[PDB]
Amino acid sequence: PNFSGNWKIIRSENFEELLKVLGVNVMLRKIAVAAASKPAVEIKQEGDTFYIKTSTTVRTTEINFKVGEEFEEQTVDGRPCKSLVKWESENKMVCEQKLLKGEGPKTSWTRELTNDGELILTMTADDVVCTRVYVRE
Ligand SMILES: CC1(C)CCC(C)(C)c2nc(C#Cc3ccc(C(=O)O)cc3)cnc21
Repeated sequence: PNFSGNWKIIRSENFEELLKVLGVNVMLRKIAVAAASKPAVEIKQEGDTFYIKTSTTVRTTEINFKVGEEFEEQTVDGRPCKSLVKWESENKMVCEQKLLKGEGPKTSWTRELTNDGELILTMTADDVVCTRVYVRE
């Protein structure tokens, strides 16, 4: 089961609502929402080892992880966090995050590969769930 590829977005819901729960300044939220409408997502997968680059004109993130092993990244609001990804099923990985400092809403994410050429990202903050769907470019 192979997440590798260059992905572009087709659907998004609750991205703005997610940033709102995390308390992102309303002006920065409006910029992020604009940027997030047109991302380029590059995934390189070798077994359980992943590289994910999410590029927009405003902000680019790169994460490196191995399913089952602790790593560090940022929350979607830009706060350093400790992360752990596990397989929920053959096609779906789930990630729990803990802030390195401070408190804030409980955040997590999932990535799922469908049988019809889609990649589904969810990102959660307390009980706001953002769902983003991508297809290969
Ligand atoms: C205004 C500024 C610089 C700073 C505030 C935050 C919220 C950190 C920010 N976030 C984004 C984004 C995004 C994004 C795109 C795509 C995806 C995806 O996975 O498709 C996720 C997040 C942009 N700009 C900002």
